[PDB]
Amino acid sequence: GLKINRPRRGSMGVYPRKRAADIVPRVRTWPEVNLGKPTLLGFAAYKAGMLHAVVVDDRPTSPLYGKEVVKAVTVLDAPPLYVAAVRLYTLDPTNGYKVAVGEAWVSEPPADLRRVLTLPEKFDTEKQLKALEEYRDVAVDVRVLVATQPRLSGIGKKTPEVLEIPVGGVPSIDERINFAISLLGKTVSPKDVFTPGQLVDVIAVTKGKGYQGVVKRFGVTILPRWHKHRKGHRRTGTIGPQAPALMFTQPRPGQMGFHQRTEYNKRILKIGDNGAEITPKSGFPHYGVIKGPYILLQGSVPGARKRLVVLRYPVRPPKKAPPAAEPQVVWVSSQS
RNA sequence: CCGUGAGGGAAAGCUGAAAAGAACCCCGGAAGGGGGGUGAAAAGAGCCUGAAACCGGGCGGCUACAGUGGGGCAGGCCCGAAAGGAUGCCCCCUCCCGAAGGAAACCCCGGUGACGGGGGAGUACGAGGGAGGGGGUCCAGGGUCUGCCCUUACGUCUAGAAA
RNA sequence: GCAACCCGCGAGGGGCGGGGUCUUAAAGGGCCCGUAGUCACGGCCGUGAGACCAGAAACCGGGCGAUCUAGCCCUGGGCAGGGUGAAGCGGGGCGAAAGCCCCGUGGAGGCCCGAAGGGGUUCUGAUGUGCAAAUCGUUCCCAUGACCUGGGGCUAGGGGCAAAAGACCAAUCAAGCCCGGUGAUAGCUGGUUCCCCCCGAAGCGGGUCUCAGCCCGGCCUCCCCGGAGGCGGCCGGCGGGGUAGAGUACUGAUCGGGGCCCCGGUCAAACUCCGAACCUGCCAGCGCCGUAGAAGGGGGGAGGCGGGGGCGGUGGGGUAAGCCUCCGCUCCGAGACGGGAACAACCGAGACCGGGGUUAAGGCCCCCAAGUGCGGGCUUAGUGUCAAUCUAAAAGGGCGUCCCCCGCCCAAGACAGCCGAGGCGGGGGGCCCCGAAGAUGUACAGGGACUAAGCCCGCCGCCGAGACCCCGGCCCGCGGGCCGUUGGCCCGCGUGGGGUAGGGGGGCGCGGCCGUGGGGCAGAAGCCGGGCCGUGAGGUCCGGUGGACCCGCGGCCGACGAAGAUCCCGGCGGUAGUAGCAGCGAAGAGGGGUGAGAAGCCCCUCCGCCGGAAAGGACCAGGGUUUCCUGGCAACUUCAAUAGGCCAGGAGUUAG
RNA sequence: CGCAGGUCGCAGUGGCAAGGGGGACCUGACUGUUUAACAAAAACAUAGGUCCCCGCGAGCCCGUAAGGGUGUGUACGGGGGC
RNA sequence: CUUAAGGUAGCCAAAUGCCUUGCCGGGUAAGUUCCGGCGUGCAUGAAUGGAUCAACGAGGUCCCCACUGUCCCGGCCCGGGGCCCGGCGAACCCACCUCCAGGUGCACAGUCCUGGGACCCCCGACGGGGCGAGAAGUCCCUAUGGAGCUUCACAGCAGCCUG
RNA sequence: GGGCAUGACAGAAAAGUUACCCUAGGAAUAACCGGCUCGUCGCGGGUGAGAGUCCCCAUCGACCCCGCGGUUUGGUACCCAGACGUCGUCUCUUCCCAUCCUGGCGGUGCAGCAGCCGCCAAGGGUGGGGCUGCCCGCCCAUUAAAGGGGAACGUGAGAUGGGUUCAGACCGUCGCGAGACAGGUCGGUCUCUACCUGUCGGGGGCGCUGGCCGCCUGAGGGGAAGGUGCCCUCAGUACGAGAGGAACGGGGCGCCGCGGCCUCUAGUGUACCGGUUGUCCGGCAGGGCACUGCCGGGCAGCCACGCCGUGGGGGAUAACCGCUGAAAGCAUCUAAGCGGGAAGCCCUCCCCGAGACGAGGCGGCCGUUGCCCUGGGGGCAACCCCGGGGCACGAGGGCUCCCGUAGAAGACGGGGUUGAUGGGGGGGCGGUGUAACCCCCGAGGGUUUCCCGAGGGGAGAGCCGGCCCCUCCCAAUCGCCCGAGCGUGC
Ligand SMILES: [Mg+2]
Ligand SMILES: [Mg+2]
Ligand SMILES: [Mg+2]
Ligand SMILES: [Mg+2]
Ligand SMILES: [Mg+2]
Ligand SMILES: [Mg+2]
Ligand SMILES: [Mg+2]
Ligand SMILES: [Mg+2]
Ligand SMILES: [Mg+2]
Ligand SMILES: [Mg+2]
Ligand SMILES: [Mg+2]
Ligand SMILES: [Mg+2]
Ligand SMILES: [Mg+2]
Ligand SMILES: [Mg+2]
Ligand SMILES: [Mg+2]
Ligand SMILES: [Mg+2]
Ligand SMILES: [Mg+2]
Ligand SMILES: [Mg+2]
Ligand SMILES: [Mg+2]
Ligand SMILES: [Mg+2]
Ligand SMILES: [Mg+2]
Ligand SMILES: [Mg+2]
Ligand SMILES: [Mg+2]
Ligand SMILES: [Mg+2]
Ligand SMILES: [Mg+2]
Ligand SMILES: [Mg+2]
Ligand SMILES: [Mg+2]
Ligand SMILES: [Mg+2]
Ligand SMILES: [Mg+2]
Ligand SMILES: [Mg+2]
Ligand SMILES: [Mg+2]
Ligand SMILES: [Mg+2]
Ligand SMILES: [Mg+2]
Ligand SMILES: [Mg+2]
Ligand SMILES: [Mg+2]
Ligand SMILES: [Mg+2]
Ligand SMILES: [Mg+2]
Ligand SMILES: [Mg+2]
Ligand SMILES: [Mg+2]
Ligand SMILES: [Mg+2]
Ligand SMILES: [Mg+2]
Ligand SMILES: [Mg+2]
Ligand SMILES: [Mg+2]
Ligand SMILES: [Mg+2]
Ligand SMILES: [Mg+2]
Ligand SMILES: [Mg+2]
Ligand SMILES: [Mg+2]
Ligand SMILES: [Mg+2]
Ligand SMILES: [Mg+2]
Ligand SMILES: [Mg+2]
Ligand SMILES: [Mg+2]
Ligand SMILES: [Mg+2]
Ligand SMILES: [Mg+2]
Ligand SMILES: [Mg+2]
Ligand SMILES: [Mg+2]
Ligand SMILES: [Mg+2]
Ligand SMILES: [Mg+2]
Ligand SMILES: [Mg+2]
Ligand SMILES: [Mg+2]
Ligand SMILES: [Mg+2]
Ligand SMILES: [Mg+2]
Ligand SMILES: [Mg+2]
Ligand SMILES: [Mg+2]
Ligand SMILES: [Mg+2]
Ligand SMILES: [Mg+2]
Ligand SMILES: [Mg+2]
Ligand SMILES: [Mg+2]
Ligand SMILES: [Mg+2]
Ligand SMILES: [Mg+2]
Ligand SMILES: [Mg+2]
Ligand SMILES: [Mg+2]
Ligand SMILES: [Mg+2]
Ligand SMILES: [Mg+2]
Ligand SMILES: [Mg+2]
Ligand SMILES: [Mg+2]
Ligand SMILES: [Mg+2]
Ligand SMILES: [Mg+2]
Ligand SMILES: [Mg+2]
Ligand SMILES: [Mg+2]
Ligand SMILES: [Mg+2]
Ligand SMILES: [Mg+2]
Ligand SMILES: [Mg+2]
Ligand SMILES: [Mg+2]
Ligand SMILES: [Mg+2]
Ligand SMILES: [Mg+2]
Ligand SMILES: [Mg+2]
Ligand SMILES: [Mg+2]
Ligand SMILES: [Mg+2]
Ligand SMILES: [Mg+2]
Ligand SMILES: [Mg+2]
Ligand SMILES: [Mg+2]
Ligand SMILES: [Mg+2]
Ligand SMILES: [Mg+2]
Ligand SMILES: [Mg+2]
Ligand SMILES: [Mg+2]
Ligand SMILES: [Mg+2]
Repeated sequence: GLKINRPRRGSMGVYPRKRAADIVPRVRTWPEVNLGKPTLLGFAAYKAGMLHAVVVDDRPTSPLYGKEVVKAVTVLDAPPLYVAAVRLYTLDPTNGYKVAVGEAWVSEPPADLRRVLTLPEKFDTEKQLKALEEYRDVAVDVRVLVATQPRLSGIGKKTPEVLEIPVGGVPSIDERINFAISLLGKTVSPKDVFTPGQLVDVIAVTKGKGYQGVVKRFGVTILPRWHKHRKGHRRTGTIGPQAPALMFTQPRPGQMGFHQRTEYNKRILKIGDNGAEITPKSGFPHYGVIKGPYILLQGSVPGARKRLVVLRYPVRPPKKAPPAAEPQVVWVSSQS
């Protein structure tokens, strides 16, 4: 094998490293959470920028407990989501696949939805709800179809993004259906979904970097004593043994970035109502200003500075939950 | 024409009987193109005939869920004027003869049984060879494609070649 | 003589005898004798000649070369700047003398640093279908001298020249180049061109400066002579033999017992009292072949003189080998086809063409034609899945499980801890388990999968080749017959029909000639496509194109047939609208004019590069009109063009 | 060429231009020469040392020969080795 | 004693020591190299030159200081290639042209067997495979093949000496 | 007729050397790799003399014997001489298990701490240096441990080129000699524009049973996405005569790997600002060139030396440990049944994903139509059917346009007047460092103290932004296209 042991260069768990099929993250997994009341299990927001904050450490066993520590934070611009439709799911008896059985739309969808959808002038919502009720007894899951409101964000674009977010919180399917139907035509604000201090998972398409070489793409070494090597140094030496031929595990140049990634256990530090208190006087570089609600996340988030980011309840939460009390954010670097 | 030199050294034939060598009109910057002329024939000065490779266009067949070339059988689409048959070919029916070979239903005897034996029966049938009747329209041949079956480029030394 | 066959004569053939001659004292022996040659035409082969075609490195003859390079000679040119500081010469200081010390002056050196110039170290940099058949960048070495450089001159091939590397002597040097000897030779390598039909090998023995060659035999083929016997099989009569086994008796080896002997035991390629199977000699018979020609003999031509697989000789050797070296049958080579998953030589089996039928090996759950066929038993490990090539397994352990045999106990007081019926041990067999570990991809050995669709003992039917049977067609060998015949046709018979090298027999095509008969401007040859005929080489016809020659038949002759030779010459592709048109320290822009057309030609403005020069001034050799003017753009310039060292037309070089 | 004073920068040989230095061993004394096109060297040469053939009509070498080189020279010389 | 003598002065695990990374010191955290010693030295030694390094070195080597993108360990930037457009417009190579696995076979298959896959076409990149391309293998052997060189080979010819 | 001789004996008269080498050929024949073989090499098993205080088998294993692997070396000569690039290293990927650590279990001559031995197990780890051309090996400091093998001795059309193994040269030795040595030593060209395939990423189309939009599903595919240490407590406790000295559980944090991100810090930053050298533009100011002239600072962007995330569980199992339990009145983990049991396998988790041809589900939008020109046929009286073309209707889509969450080309995303998409203008925030003008100070000198003078101070900064906001002032225009519609059968 190798002359000297060392781990392989880069992961093959993200193979193939192709461009994401869609700029909007498509979430595969939604957790089962018992909150005691029905609620959406996720939210969507626009990444605005990064700052750093002075946060009091509230972990009693932590060596920094009670101290003020500086943490890098990510600001999300989070205008309310507009609920456009409710969809019901059952299980196909032939194979156990989850299958949509129907959906009910708001009668008068907003004009901006017409930029992406082929809609009638009016939906007859009552008939659709009536038809939906026939499938109540075979329902296993209920999701709402939400549209973003980018006009209320700092981006200012008009074309919205549309995605499904399930309703959870209680084990009873019927109450989830009743709660989802009550949301038809209404908006959902981040405070309706999350509470400050809780953990969330974040899913987004990462920043694009175009075609990149094998050194940057996989972390292969530049050939040591770089000047010695004819035909270049930013490369692998060989591209394989004699057999098997080029395998799919061989590092090769290609697209780097613009992939969908999921990161876990990011703490929500603050959910604000008015973004003027967090927007720097210069504005967020390459983004703009935040005028409505915002989410302050501890740490970094995948994606470029205008990407739509999906937050969900965690699917791998740690054994010990964070403290119930809201974290104490003393100061943020965008302030005086 | 090549080598300082001694020396070395190619390729390259054909308008038409006659120039009758293309007047004249339109277009083009021009080479030239279209129309219109000459001649038995463009044979048009890049000049007899004008093959193949090769490239363009048209036509026939195929073409994005199916692994390629060759052969046989069956079929689809297309061609099938002449030089081949059309007294053809194809289908049906009936009749006769028929090599090697050759059942079945059913009755009887045996075996646990797979099956064997006597009769039915050297029958029904059977390559092919003869005769007639009804119906149809091309048949042969060719291009290409599909299905099924078969199939390991050539030349060579070698004990041994798809190597 | 019915025939069978017997008898006589008996050319040719065979044997003797006789004769000529040589040798010898002679006998004996050698050669020769009772008839056929010679000349020609065609063919095959040998030897020479270039000798089927292509191919060396070489060697010799006579010439040509020192514009390159090596050396030397004659006559010209060049080397910024700086540093060090020899001999010699002054002054001062110390000092008793000698002398010593300091400072200066001076300007030596195959001295030092470093431009020009010369050289060529490193990056083992760039380039590596290059700018270039040796270059470029960078870093380097020398740079007043054994220094660098121009012109002229000398030394020439077995010779030169060499501060010597066998360097260099015109991109050529462990012996130049040109032409000639010369088509050098090659046991070696490559190539060697139409069809059908008949037969059909070999890699063995001997000799060889022989081992990649060749010759004489074996094996093939064709022809002729000859004339009745022959032998890959079997039975018998009469013989030969010394292997397997056996023995341990001769020659040897070797373990024990008993008193050099006796008894028991272990052995032998180079031991043998015995002794098979088996092979082999003669005779008789059988069987088959043979007068449609046995034995034997003569002549022509070979190929080949590298073999290989299976099985058998424990062959002999070797740890073993898809190993080396012998002996024998068969098969591949030179043999199609069915089965084996594939697969020259394992099994089956030998193929002219078409069709029908039946079997062989092997198979019958699906792939896949035919059985989810029949009875019994075993295995629980997916063990395994119908011989070999072919992908596997040992010593050993296991009552795991199925089974067989033996010994002992129990006569119901056995085994196990009164109860009541079987119990304990040994030996063996079947299947399976452990022993059992590998490298790209699944219980691999064809795949699916199967608890039988596995294994063992038996059984029934079916499928399945080109084999075997039958029908039709074709061809062949041999024999017979007919026909005025360098040939044609008919009949009969064949347990006739594969074939490389090679031998033998017949036909097709191409160019010409000698004859004969014809076609063609109402359309020859050629060319494109098509129909028909022939097993085939090929022939013939039709439609189109073309524009003047051509063909049938008989005979004769060749500069006579291509798919291939890193073949030759020409043309033309894919590659591909791809590489390159970057790198070496300059580059363009605006406006106007000309013009069919302008980023690029002409004019101005702006911007840049050289300036002890890849760039300004002069000029030798070499080049030879490239100079200048006018006009132009088919070609030429790595793009464009109205430009040009290009093209056309004209002109131009003045000397005491 | 020198002296005194003032003064700025991160940097005053400001760009350009322009030695890294020291210790030791092997080896050839040195400068020089070399495999044009894979070897620049410790190889060749070298000054110096030493030996040999030679008194010139010599020694050594070239030429078929006529003749020639060393030699317009002469042992403090010519030639030949190491 | 053996073909005469019998390695002297020196020098050394040497560019010369196989054994051998010899043994002991130095230097390193760690030293098969290097330096200093040691020496019956496989096989050192005197113009075949021995010992010997001042000066010199594009010679070969070890150590120290300084220094740094050599490295830890990679990042960003600049000019030209690159990529795209316009224009010009080749070559190498080429029997035909090839998805993967495990087999089989002249023993290392694109083409054979049994499997596993694949909608087709196009662009960029690379260099694992095509036993990739280049060059009738220089290695090695064979040939009753060469060339040049050597001498105690077989011969021969000059040159010199001698009658 | 006898003899004189060829012993290489079916009869030439015959020495070397080539690494300066050349030609013809040979896989008839060596060297590398491959094939066969496995003596050798490595690994496993049987046996049990003997050692182990007693005690064969905790640990060993004499004398012998049975095997496996293809990993050393050899044997052979089957393929390849019109050629498969010859050692090592670098880089990069994968596979094996006969397991060094990490997970599980057992034995011990296992008190504890350690150690030794066996079994399951290949998911992950197995590192940094010194010496030598190495490979191997020895050594140093660490470490959980610093395993071994295969892939044409993996990988030179990827590199490197130190050794080996060309031509030059030196030494020792051998040879009369030229020369030779697989003994040492110094020097000594690493060629190719990628045709096919593969791999990695990026596009166009056709299909999915009329066209389209949006949201989903999940067959299968990929994954190591995580691995592994340390400290405290337990506790100076258990154990132990002492010396010494654990563990489960609980708490905290790294190292290596993977995936993101740019707030901080660091790098860069030929946008930008300033200083300054030489020269040129007459001087000042401003500027060219010195290939950013050099130097300092530096926004955005990119980036690591920076920051963030990176888990437990469930199921069936392996080695095995047990329950009940007969065969076999007892006993027995096993024969039926049952319980427990690994970093391994599967799922959970992350990525790709309907070309998943059984081409899927859901909701919605659209089409399911007409007219014109022309050719043919039927009966001709309209008419109807068929061929070709054109136009209209029509959801949706594209080009053109302004751009950037994107980007080699394509693609993707945003905007397009019902509009803040780029620019301009104003404002915010930021870089540099304080322009011009004016006033004061200035070492000293002179037309004497109204001039020169490097420079210092004040007020004012000045220049600039590939960032944010606001504002229609300019430009997102004019336009060019694609598009289902119909039959037939099962
Ligand atoms: Mg290099
Ligand atoms: Mg013509
Ligand atoms: Mg016809
Ligand atoms: Mg007719
Ligand atoms: Mg051969
Ligand atoms: Mg062979
Ligand atoms: Mg062949
Ligand atoms: Mg001859
Ligand atoms: Mg000769
Ligand atoms: Mg001569
Ligand atoms: Mg000259
Ligand atoms: Mg000098
Ligand atoms: Mg070099
Ligand atoms: Mg180079
Ligand atoms: Mg190149
Ligand atoms: Mg100098
Ligand atoms: Mg030499
Ligand atoms: Mg010569
Ligand atoms: Mg010669
Ligand atoms: Mg010649
Ligand atoms: Mg025959
Ligand atoms: Mg041969
Ligand atoms: Mg007999
Ligand atoms: Mg015997
Ligand atoms: Mg015996
Ligand atoms: Mg015998
Ligand atoms: Mg032989
Ligand atoms: Mg044999
Ligand atoms: Mg042969
Ligand atoms: Mg077969
Ligand atoms: Mg069947
Ligand atoms: Mg055995
Ligand atoms: Mg098995
Ligand atoms: Mg025959
Ligand atoms: Mg004739
Ligand atoms: Mg041929
Ligand atoms: Mg040609
Ligand atoms: Mg071409
Ligand atoms: Mg290019
Ligand atoms: Mg310059
Ligand atoms: Mg230019
Ligand atoms: Mg200048
Ligand atoms: Mg100058
Ligand atoms: Mg000049
Ligand atoms: Mg001129
Ligand atoms: Mg002119
Ligand atoms: Mg001219
Ligand atoms: Mg400089
Ligand atoms: Mg020297
Ligand atoms: Mg050279
Ligand atoms: Mg050199
Ligand atoms: Mg010397
Ligand atoms: Mg001396
Ligand atoms: Mg001497
Ligand atoms: Mg001594
Ligand atoms: Mg010395
Ligand atoms: Mg010594
Ligand atoms: Mg040394
Ligand atoms: Mg000596
Ligand atoms: Mg010496
Ligand atoms: Mg000596
Ligand atoms: Mg000396
Ligand atoms: Mg020198
Ligand atoms: Mg182009
Ligand atoms: Mg095989
Ligand atoms: Mg191939
Ligand atoms: Mg490409
Ligand atoms: Mg050859
Ligand atoms: Mg050769
Ligand atoms: Mg010979
Ligand atoms: Mg002999
Ligand atoms: Mg190889
Ligand atoms: Mg070998
Ligand atoms: Mg062994
Ligand atoms: Mg034991
Ligand atoms: Mg081996
Ligand atoms: Mg061989
Ligand atoms: Mg081979
Ligand atoms: Mg080859
Ligand atoms: Mg290769
Ligand atoms: Mg090659
Ligand atoms: Mg194991
Ligand atoms: Mg290798
Ligand atoms: Mg290479
Ligand atoms: Mg390679
Ligand atoms: Mg080297
Ligand atoms: Mg070397
Ligand atoms: Mg060498
Ligand atoms: Mg000697
Ligand atoms: Mg390349
Ligand atoms: Mg998976
Ligand atoms: Mg990272
Ligand atoms: Mg900077
Ligand atoms: Mg100024
Ligand atoms: Mg200037
Ligand atoms: Mg500049």
